[PDB]
Amino acid sequence: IDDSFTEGGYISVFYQTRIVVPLSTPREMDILGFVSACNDFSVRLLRDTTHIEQKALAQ
Amino acid sequence: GAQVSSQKVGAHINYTTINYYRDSASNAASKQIKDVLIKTAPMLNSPNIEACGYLQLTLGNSTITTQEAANSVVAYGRWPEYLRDVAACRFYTLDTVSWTKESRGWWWKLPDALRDMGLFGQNMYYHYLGRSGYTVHVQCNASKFHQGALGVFAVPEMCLAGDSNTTTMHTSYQNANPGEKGGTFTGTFTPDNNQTSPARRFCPVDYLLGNGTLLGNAFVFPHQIINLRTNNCATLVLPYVNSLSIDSMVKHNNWGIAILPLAPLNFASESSPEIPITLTIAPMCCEFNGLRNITLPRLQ
Amino acid sequence: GAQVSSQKVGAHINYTTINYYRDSASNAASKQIKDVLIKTAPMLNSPNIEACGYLQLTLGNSTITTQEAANSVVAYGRWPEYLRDVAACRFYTLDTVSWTKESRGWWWKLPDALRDMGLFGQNMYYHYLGRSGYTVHVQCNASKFHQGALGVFAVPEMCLAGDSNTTTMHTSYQNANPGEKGGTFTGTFTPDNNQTSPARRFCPVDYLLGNGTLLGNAFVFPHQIINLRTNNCATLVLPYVNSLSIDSMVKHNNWGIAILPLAPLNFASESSPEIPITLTIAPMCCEFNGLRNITLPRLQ
Amino acid sequence: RSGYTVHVQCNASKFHQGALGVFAVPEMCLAGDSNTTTMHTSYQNANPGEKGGTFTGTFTPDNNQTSPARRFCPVDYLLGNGTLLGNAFVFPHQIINLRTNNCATLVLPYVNSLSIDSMVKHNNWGIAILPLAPLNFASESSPEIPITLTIAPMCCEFNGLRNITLPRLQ
Amino acid sequence: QHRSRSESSIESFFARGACVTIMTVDNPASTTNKDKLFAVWKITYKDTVQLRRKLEFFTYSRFDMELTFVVTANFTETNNGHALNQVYQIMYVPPGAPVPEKWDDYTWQTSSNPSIFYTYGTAPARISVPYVGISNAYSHFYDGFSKVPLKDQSAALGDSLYGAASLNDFGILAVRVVNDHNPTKVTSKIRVYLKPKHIRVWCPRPPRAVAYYGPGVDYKDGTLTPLSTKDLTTY
Amino acid sequence: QHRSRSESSIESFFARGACVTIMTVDNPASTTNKDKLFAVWKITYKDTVQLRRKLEFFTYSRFDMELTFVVTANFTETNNGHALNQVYQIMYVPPGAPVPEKWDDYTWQTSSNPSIFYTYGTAPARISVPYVGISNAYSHFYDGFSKVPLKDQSAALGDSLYGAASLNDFGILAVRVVNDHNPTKVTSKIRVYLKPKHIRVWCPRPPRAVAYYGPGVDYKDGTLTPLSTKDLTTY
Ligand SMILES: CCCCCCCCCCCCC/C=C/[C@@H](O)[C@H](N)CO
Ligand SMILES: CCCCCCCCCCCCC/C=C/[C@@H](O)[C@H](N)CO
Ligand SMILES: *C(=O)CCCCCCCCCCCCC
Ligand SMILES: *C(=O)CCCCCCCCCCCCC
Repeated sequence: IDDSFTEGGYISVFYQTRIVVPLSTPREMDILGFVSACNDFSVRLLRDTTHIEQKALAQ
Repeated sequence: GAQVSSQKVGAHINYTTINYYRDSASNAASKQIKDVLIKTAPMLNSPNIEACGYLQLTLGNSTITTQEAANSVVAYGRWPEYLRDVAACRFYTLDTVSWTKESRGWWWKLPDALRDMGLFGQNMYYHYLGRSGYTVHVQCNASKFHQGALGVFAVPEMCLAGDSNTTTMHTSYQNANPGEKGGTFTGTFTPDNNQTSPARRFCPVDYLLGNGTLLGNAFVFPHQIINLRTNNCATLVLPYVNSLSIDSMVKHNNWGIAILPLAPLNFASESSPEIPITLTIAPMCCEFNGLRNITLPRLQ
Repeated sequence: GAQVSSQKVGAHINYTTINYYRDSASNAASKQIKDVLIKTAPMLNSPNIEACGYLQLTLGNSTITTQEAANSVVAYGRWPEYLRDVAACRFYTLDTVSWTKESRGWWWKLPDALRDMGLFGQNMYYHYLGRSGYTVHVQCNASKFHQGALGVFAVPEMCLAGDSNTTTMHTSYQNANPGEKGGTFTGTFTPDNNQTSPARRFCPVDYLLGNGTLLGNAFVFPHQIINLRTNNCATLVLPYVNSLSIDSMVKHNNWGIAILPLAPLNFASESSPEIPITLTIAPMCCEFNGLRNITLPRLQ
Repeated sequence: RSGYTVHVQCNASKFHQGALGVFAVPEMCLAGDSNTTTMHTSYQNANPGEKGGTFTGTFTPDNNQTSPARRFCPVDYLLGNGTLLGNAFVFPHQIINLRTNNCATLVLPYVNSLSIDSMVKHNNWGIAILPLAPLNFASESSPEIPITLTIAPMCCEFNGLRNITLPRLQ
Repeated sequence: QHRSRSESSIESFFARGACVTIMTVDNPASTTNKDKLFAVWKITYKDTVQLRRKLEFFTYSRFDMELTFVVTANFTETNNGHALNQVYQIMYVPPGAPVPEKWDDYTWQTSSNPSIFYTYGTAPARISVPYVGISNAYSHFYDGFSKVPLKDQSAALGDSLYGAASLNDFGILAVRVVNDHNPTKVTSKIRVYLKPKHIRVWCPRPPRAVAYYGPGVDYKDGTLTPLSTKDLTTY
Repeated sequence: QHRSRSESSIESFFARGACVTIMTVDNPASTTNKDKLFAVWKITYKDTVQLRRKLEFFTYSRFDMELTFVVTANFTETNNGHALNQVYQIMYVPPGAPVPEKWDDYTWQTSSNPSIFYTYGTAPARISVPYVGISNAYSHFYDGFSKVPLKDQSAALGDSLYGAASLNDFGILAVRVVNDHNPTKVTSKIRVYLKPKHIRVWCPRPPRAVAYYGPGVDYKDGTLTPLSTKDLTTY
């Protein structure tokens, strides 16, 4: 959860030099980005998620 | 028969168990470096024809000529195999489609897409049961001045969402099964409001993989990317996947092929470019069973 | 797996145990001369640089010249050590304070008090994480005709009480962290009544160690006494103490140094005497981690 | 004392052309702007910091007698030091030919008449980057491309700790 | 030292009882013009959302199952009268067997069907079921049809629902208050908690990102925009 | 012969269940204009004073924990009507999980969260929790802040409470009467008793000498003079 006490820091991306293209070629392009966990990774204390719900449910 | 074993401890002693019942079902639940970059379970991560130990790709009289191969993947790390304990099964090239600056994506289903392919199709309809794996070869070339990226996804049991908001699970057999022709993705959900005379077909939204899940996560499925910059073709080797050893090829589709523009097609400067995408697919280690008179479907 | 063992008996036979569960947490609680003057647990009693096996006291280019040493103490019997499995860390002398017939006491916090000390301070603010132990050398001389006694206390997690009675835990970061300057004790609690524009700072009552506990018992903490009669200086060797192996030096202060007049300063016959108290502190076995752009705090 | 890894970064397209000469000069003393007095460039001007400092095609004598500019005037073909640029290659160097490569890496040792020295008073190495062959592109009358320098100090060590030096850099 | 991945093992992940349904029954005054209420629930993991989303991380699964029953009751009318302790009968009616039409009828004799007789106020009832699938694994998704439309035969006959296999996979739970009609009425509720034991899972899938809309993968207009606004260059 | 120090060992010292809180819930008549009352308690040892003072003899601690629940109920109105036996649901909502907004809602499905279904009149409920700290030890005192005020950013953003780490350390206990609204109303109370097992403690401190005043070390004017009058030369 977002919590200052256990904050993790900042990822940011920059132009080191610049994107350079020749004539007759597109001046704008896209980058895709991906994330995953490394094998040193683990989690604890199983819990219910907020990423789905039945609000209409009644239990 | 008392069973003694090590307790689940911290990191600075054990417990005892006896089974009281005859059926295992009654039993309690029995609870069970150097380089981080390495995958715990590789096979779940889309390996290569190379990466498990396995150019001219050839089946029967049909043959692909490929340098591209680091661009291949063996689904779930598992190679096609015979139901253990034929040149109807060869490479069939389907109708070529066109990728444009506004395409949202394309889908197909197996075996369905191959239902009319020579002796394969025949064999499929003359038998009750059939099983098969596949080699899917997606072909799409452009120039060094073109750009774009195709996400090629192989989905097991690829159930897609329907056009209706008044009734559910109602897409007709005819509509669900497009054959070779294809079937396509859309950018927005458009509810079939014609109550009285229902369209009874799918409405697959691209960013939701046509199934209620986010496209960005579609990569947990056996896949491959065609980045126009680096490669012009992708090869997916698909195993027979199912809750059964063999099934009805006519009633049930095992795999779904989804192709979506991860990055939009672009060229030099033309306001509206185009390039072709050709699919060549081959059934593998395939076998049929329960021969009788031919199935004549109401495909329409 | 039944575990048999001796029963808790008087002084003129045993019981049996079996663990039913897989998690140790589920387990029941497992219950475990000549010279009286000797301490059961010495380390809890404030040992000497001498008393655990360990004069010119020197770190890098900095060096104390000390005869005084029976006057030293190693907190919790534990010597500073590297986070296991640098000359920014040397002796820094802070601004000298003045002890008078009416001083109630002084306090400081580590690392805070050292936040502006040369390369140490720099290292602290350029890194996410840092850990360090300390050597605290309290200097205070007088004549054979002066009298008084200073209680030098090193408190782990020295949380101090605030000025407000309408709201709690509200002392501002700025006020909580005085830097080298200090921070001082008071003889009486004076509630910050300015509702609208709150002082937001500590109000540390001397006889309550500024934290709700009686000063007379402050000796359960790593400490040392400067009795003007017998010695003019005290040396406390402090280990890194924390619920973590390493932490944020900027957000969290590990140790608190409290200096209080156990016995009031007095001289010959002067109605109002004075003598200086100088603190020289050195970080020890210290290490930092998680380098990035510098932290620029709003200290004001 | 310290050594260095100098990494010069400069990319272009297959249709661009040009060549950069990257020179690492030991004791790179540069010539001054004055013709009335010698060895007179101010500490401030001699030491530009990260900012840089640049070469010129022609010598322009600081004629303001009364209130002197007191700075360098480095002529390109003379390596800013009275020697011919064509011979600058006897110095540790590397070439960035836009045709073949987009970056250069120079690993520099500590060089000096001493084992260790004052980093504040004395500069050990000089990095000089000059266009051996001029930048050109497709057909644009006036092209541009970026050059980024990433530098790392190596096997480095310091000595004689005390209060901080606060230079009058201005 | 060293972190364990144990609590994220497939068993540990599902090692919890989840509410899969709430059944309502009652026991009315004999006089009453309206019928005594008994419950008939069709067994499924899809009536509630949480266990469903978790299972659907996977295409195919295999597991022994544990059902636990929490029964609560209460008074309906102001009445002020009372009722003696209730006993409940939880009968499992497998696909094929006679489904009860009345709190009263012969089906409750339960000679071959499994029944649980629960006494109100006692520890929640509990049983285990083996992996009862007719296939080698339970199928969380079926991209296909129950039956194929034959050109020959008529259009209506050849038709069936998309994604559905048997009209009746696992049969049903029938519940009743065994006690006879009582002067003052009591309404009761049965909560069915499901936990998968001894579990195995195959062929992973992305989690459901938009609200469920029935037993299938279908989605509803107006529920399709899960993600929140957040600008590109903003931490 | 020879005296043992066993009953004063750190375990023996804490080897007792202590009341850490009293939760109130109810089950009202359906008619009622006011909502059915369910309890939401934020887990802590600081709401009561005795266990707190004992733990605070120490700076840092480490222990497995045992919670025991005593549930009592009673009638609110003169009424004279009655209610059938109540079943309580004690759900643990860990930091991050959906907190219940209604006695009714979906959160109570409890698919992944731990819940205790307690039957009124039965032996007090009880569970064990491991050492769940994210640090190497529970910290009884934190001389610091949650976050550092950056000169750059605005004053308000950089601010936080003194001595506090996470806005939510251990999450919360949510409690409800599972039974449906009853004509005649019953109010219940849940008493939570806490006992530290398998305990270790570090860095000792003097006991709290003056009345506690909130979650921190703060003291209140007028409570600062604990000690009694007694003259120097008087036995
Ligand atoms: C006295 C009570 C007896 C209760 C007996 C229950 C037996 C029926 C168990 C069915 C378990 C179904 C679990 C989910 C199955 C489904 O995944 C699918 N649609 C798979 O093919
Ligand atoms: C079904 C009931 C499950 C109950 C689960 C309870 C889990 C949460 C346990 C937290 C224990 C906290 C003990 C005291 C911790 C605190 O000392 C501190 N502020 C330390 O950092
Ligand atoms: C192996 O199990 C032999 C040792 C068994 C210990 C005897 C006590 C077990 C009591 C329960 C058995 C009856 C349960 C069906
Ligand atoms: C070691 O424990 C072997 C001897 C065990 C004696 C058998 C009787 C124990 C009965 C309880 C076991 C079941 C509890 C999970």
